[PDB]
Amino acid sequence: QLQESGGGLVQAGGSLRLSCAASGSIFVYVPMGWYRQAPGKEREFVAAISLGSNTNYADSVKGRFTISRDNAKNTVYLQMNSLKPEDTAVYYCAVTGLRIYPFVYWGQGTQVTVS
Amino acid sequence: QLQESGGGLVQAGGSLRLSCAASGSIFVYVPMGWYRQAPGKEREFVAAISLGSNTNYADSVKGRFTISRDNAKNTVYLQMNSLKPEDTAVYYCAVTGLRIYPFVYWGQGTQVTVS
Amino acid sequence: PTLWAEPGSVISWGSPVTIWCQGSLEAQEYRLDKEGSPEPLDRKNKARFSIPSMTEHHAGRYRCHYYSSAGWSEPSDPLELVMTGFYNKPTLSALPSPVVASGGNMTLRCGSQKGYHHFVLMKEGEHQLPRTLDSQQLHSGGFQALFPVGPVNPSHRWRFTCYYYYMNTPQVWSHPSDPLEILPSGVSRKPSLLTLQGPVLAPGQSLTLQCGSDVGYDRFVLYKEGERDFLQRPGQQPQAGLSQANFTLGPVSRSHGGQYRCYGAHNLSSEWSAPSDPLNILMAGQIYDTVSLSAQPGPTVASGENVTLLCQSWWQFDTFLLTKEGAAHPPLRLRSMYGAHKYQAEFPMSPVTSAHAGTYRCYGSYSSNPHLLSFPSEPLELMVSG
Amino acid sequence: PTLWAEPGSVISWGSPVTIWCQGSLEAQEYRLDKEGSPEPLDRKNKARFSIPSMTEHHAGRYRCHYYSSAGWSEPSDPLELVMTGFYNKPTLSALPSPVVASGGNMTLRCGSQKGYHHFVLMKEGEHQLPRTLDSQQLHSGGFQALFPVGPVNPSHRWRFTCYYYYMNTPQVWSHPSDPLEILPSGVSRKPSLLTLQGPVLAPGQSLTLQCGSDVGYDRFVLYKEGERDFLQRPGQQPQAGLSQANFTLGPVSRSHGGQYRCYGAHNLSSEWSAPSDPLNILMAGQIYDTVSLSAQPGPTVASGENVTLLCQSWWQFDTFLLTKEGAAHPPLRLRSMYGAHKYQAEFPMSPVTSAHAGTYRCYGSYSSNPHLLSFPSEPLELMVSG
Repeated sequence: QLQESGGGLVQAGGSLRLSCAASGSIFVYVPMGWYRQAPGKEREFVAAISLGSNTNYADSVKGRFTISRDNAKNTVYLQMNSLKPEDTAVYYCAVTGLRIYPFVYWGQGTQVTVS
Repeated sequence: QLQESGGGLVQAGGSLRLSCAASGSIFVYVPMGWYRQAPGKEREFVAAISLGSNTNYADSVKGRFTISRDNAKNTVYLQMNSLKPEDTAVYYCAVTGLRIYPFVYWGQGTQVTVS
Repeated sequence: PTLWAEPGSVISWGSPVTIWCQGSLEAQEYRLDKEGSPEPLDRKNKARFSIPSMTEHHAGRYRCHYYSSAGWSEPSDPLELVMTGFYNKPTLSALPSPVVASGGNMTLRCGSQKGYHHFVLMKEGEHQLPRTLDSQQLHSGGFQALFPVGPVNPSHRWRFTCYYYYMNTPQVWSHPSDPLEILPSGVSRKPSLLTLQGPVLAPGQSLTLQCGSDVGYDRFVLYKEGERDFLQRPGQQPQAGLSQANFTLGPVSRSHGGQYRCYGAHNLSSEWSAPSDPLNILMAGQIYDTVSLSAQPGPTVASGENVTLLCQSWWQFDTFLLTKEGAAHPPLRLRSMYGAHKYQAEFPMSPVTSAHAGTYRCYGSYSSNPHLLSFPSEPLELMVSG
Repeated sequence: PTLWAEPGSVISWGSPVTIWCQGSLEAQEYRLDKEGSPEPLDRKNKARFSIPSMTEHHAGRYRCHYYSSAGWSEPSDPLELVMTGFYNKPTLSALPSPVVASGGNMTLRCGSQKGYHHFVLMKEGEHQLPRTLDSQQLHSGGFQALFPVGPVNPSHRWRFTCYYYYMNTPQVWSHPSDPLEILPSGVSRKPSLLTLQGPVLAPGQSLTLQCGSDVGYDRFVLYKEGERDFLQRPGQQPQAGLSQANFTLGPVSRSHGGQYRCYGAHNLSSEWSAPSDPLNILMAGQIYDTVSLSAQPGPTVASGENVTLLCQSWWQFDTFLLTKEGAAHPPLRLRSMYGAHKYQAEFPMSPVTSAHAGTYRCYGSYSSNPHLLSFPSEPLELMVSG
């Protein structure tokens, strides 16, 4: 289904890059991006990009994260810069905009422990 | 799908018992049994039993092998007695009589090396 | 001469069945001949031909002859001794719905992946004769037969079971399908269907649906659109002439979102009332696409000004639903329009009064299942002042 | 005033498109207004409004106004600039078959798992207008629309493409379906379809089907029943008036078992001939249920005796097929009968002549796919003597 990469942890002000590769179906026409859990919280929205190369960014990471997509290999990239301590979370690769059940395809998850 | 048991090997005149358990679909109404390959040969028929407790036996093992079925657990048993050296083969558990494609469900196989 | 079976002509696998024959009150010995396969068969103007366990060798056509002093008599009426339970059961469903008007037709669908020859539809009753149809290959794989049923008169219950068999063994049938009941709905006064919970239900909440009648219905049936079966509860009458029933659906999942109606019937009648007004159950937190809510002028406004609430999304939702906290009526649905790189709906509150103040949330949904909603937007406080 | 697009009104995602407007040969400046979203738009009685890359923001209705000396003119005819390629493509199939008679109707089916609002059917041509249908929910999941097509006149080719879109963006369509061609079949002399291989084909064998005509057809089309598309080869004419084509199907798999017909057409005609006589391709070794063959009296018999060949199985096959080694005609099929705990068919060879001697094999099959056979039985030698 979905395979993630680029996990790990760094100190404040560091930089990490996330990767997500898609397989098993047609994913060229739907947005791809990242949601994140948190200790004691729920999955918020982080970033997404669709076919028209339009990007969506949460206000908490606006102008600090950069998402990019490779339409050839069905692979998306997240460029996290200026990592604040409140970014410590488990980021989930997501395929959204399915318009039908289950409405989402999730990745197994990756750990980011910016402290 | 199908899980086999009771493999191994014995000398001439020995006795082995094969087991096959079924899972994944409805297997109550179809015959269950064993086919066997051979070095340099094809899969022949060995034995089968159906819902009505009717048994089918190949002429090469007639009166020497006994098949039995447990309708509760979808599990079949083969009672091989008087093992001749030409019984050395790889026995496959089979669900036959599907009436539709793929017409068969095979087991991964077990090794019998009567020598 | 006559030939029959006491338990019936349709016998499940491995169960006793007894065949009886009747002559002219005077005969030396009866004989039984299965059509084709068995020549002989043997086992007070009656003879008993018992079968301790019914097997596929006993399924077929049977005839009886009683030998009198003048010779052999005429052949008996052939008896079709059918065995069932030899194959996996088919599926059975009503095409529009199990709810049909009083009178009027509908279609039942037998279905299996192996029933490529024939399907049998049996109706529950005393002397009901089965109906057979040729199987049809489906484009997506599998086989089906469509049985016309009707007119459905409200004089008795309508329950059906599906079977299939193959051409080489016409008297060996599959396991029976799960029974399906058909409810004839009349023009009697409709019940009232109310929900005890809010407009939008969060996953895990408890839901209780409540029917009620002022004509004193004894039974209540709750049906959700697009389902195979229905629910059924008896009606409680603490006060005569006002009955009610509660349908506790437990913790709600996505399968609880849909359109609901309920019907009532009297004690000795098989006719049901008119449907209630439909009740729609919405389930939030099913779609992870985000929606947001904002007042176009601003949260704090003065009375008499033009105020518009705007629910928008980066995802291409089909409709938006605006929910006010404390409001018991269903949310207001509006289709979405494409704007400046967003999809949005405008909820006009112009002119704004002091009754519009409160907490508002908005949801998105797709038309494939308009009862499964997204997560609620961040609450917006609409402040009004004179 | 008029408005049009040079490449066309249907533009794939990310490809150039140019919009041209025409005034009254005298105007100071043209203006373009997209319906709803875009207020302004700007970019020799013509004006050029180029779009280097087509995106979903450019899809919609367009109108044109030319400003003369007397004021603004009348609104132009609206232009639908449709973008395609925004969603996964639907499926498109012919309901009975892509082969239809010359004249006469047929049904095409659009299909997708997400197209729950509308489907579009486009026919290949010059000024063909698309047809829109409402989507229908299927019982097994998914959505479809059934388009009536006809009468199919043999004056031109018939090729179609399917689309779907959603209500909020009517001018944003999915990726086009794979094109589907419809062949009108007339009453011209049918070709001849011959197979170079034996009656029953073992898996892995090479199969070559051969069409031929004595009226000199230039093209040949081979169609297998139940498929979406067909094959097409040009006809070879070493001698004038006698054409032929070979369809090499390579190593045979189970998908090669079926019923085959082939058609021929002339050089400048879109009408095809009558179908050939059907050719059935049987694939052995697909079912592991065993069959056996035995002569009822015995293998060695004398001429004039009653000889019956019996193919039987412990499994409940639907039919049996008997093949003689060296025989080129199709095998003889007989339905199976239930006997003494076996299923069998009897192949009567009474009275037996000297031409009945040879090697015989029998096969079993089920009616779900009567072209996929079991493994052959052990060969039987029928010996005759005067």
